[PDB]
Amino acid sequence: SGFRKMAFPSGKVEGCMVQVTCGTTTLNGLWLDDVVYCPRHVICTSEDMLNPNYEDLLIRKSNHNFLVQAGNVQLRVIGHSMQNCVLKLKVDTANPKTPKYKFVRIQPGQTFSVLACYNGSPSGVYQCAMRPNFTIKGSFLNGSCGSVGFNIDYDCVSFCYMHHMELPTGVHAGTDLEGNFYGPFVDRQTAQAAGTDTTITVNVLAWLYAAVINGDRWFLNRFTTTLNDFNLVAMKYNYEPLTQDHVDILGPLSAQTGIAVLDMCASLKELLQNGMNGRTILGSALLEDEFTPFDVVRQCS
Ligand SMILES: [Cl-]
Repeated sequence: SGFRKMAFPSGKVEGCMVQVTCGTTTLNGLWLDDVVYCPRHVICTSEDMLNPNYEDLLIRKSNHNFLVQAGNVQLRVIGHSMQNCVLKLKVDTANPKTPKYKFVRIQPGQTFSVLACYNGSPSGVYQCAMRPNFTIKGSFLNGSCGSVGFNIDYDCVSFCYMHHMELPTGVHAGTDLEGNFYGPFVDRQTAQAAGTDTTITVNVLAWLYAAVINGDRWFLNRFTTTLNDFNLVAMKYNYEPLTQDHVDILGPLSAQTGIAVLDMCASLKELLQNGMNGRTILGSALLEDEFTPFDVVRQCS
């Protein structure tokens, strides 16, 4: 029983975290085999933050300009290259703690664990979702850059996020591990801001299924709705459209609870129109949208 925001165990990722210094800028790097991955803005100075030419800035750098520290052990940089907004520092030593890994880009609405790090040192681990507007509501202080987001399947670490910046609303923007930004964000100083965000409808439904599995069923009702009649109410409350594919993904939760997806949709519509009336679901007074169908199955089986 119970339902918590649950992160993947962080051990496999902890072994990969390193400190990277260029001039007076220190941030975090990810050390897999003989490569260290970090935000390219590590080569930036306060002078050129407005419109850096990273190609120019990188060409003016030497291997020896990069200080890489795994604990107290310096790593010698024997090569550097840019891949999109990420820096690749070739080092002379392969990380003996390199887990089975890959670089996977995730979809908005999907969740991942963040290992928040300072000076190559892990500080904490928490669950995040990629928001529909391609920001994450992270918890990050100065020096958190290069902190990574990941999922673990079996032995395999799927890296999906590297942290680059905080936007004016206090939300976070970053890249995949190939250095391509999530959303329209750029690693330069502009008026860029998070666009209007929406609620991840399929996740809210997965969470109502988690509640039913955990004996919360006060929000259930006898009514059903059509996919299109639901979507007409969703749109009004700034909820993402629900697709047949979403209905099909909820199938295993439908079956386990014997509540039809379009049945649970009638509950959600009721909850959107009338609120909670001072009641709670799984210890929340809001509709939670940062648990996927997978997260619910994983924790509620
Ligand atoms: Cl995904």
